[PDB]
Amino acid sequence: MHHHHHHMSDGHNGLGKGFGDHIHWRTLEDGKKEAAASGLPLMVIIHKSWCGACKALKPKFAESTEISELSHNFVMVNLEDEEEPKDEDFSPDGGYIPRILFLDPSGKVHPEIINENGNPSYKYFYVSAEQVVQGMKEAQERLTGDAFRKKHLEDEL
Repeated sequence: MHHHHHHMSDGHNGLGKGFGDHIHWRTLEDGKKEAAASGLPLMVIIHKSWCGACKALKPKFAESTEISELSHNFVMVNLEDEEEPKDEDFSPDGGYIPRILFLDPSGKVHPEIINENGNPSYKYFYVSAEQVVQGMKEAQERLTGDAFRKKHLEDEL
């Protein structure tokens, strides 16, 4: 912030529209408004330069036809250089440019949830709907309702 204030532009905004359909790009608008009631976290998938998670998803993630309905589990967001944020929201526990990022219901990216099915030196990196779907069908049960943070924080008794 310098002096003026910004809120929204509403006009140009691209997203997951060449891989599956409506999944990791539903948008924070519908994802947040709904993430409040039902209470579901988001999966901000970001990809910059070349990007393989977008090309591989096209032929296979195109299978997300079922993932189009599975979204009832939660909602994600896909951004690119067009709206590249200025924080870990694009790359937390890594240096790539940009990869998949799971975050808390509200839009708070955190290196807490990655792609366990990914490579052993990338994690967040995605290259197949098969994995993003297991991480979808999984985190959707634990990541939602703070059911991922082990269990409790304290008690003493």
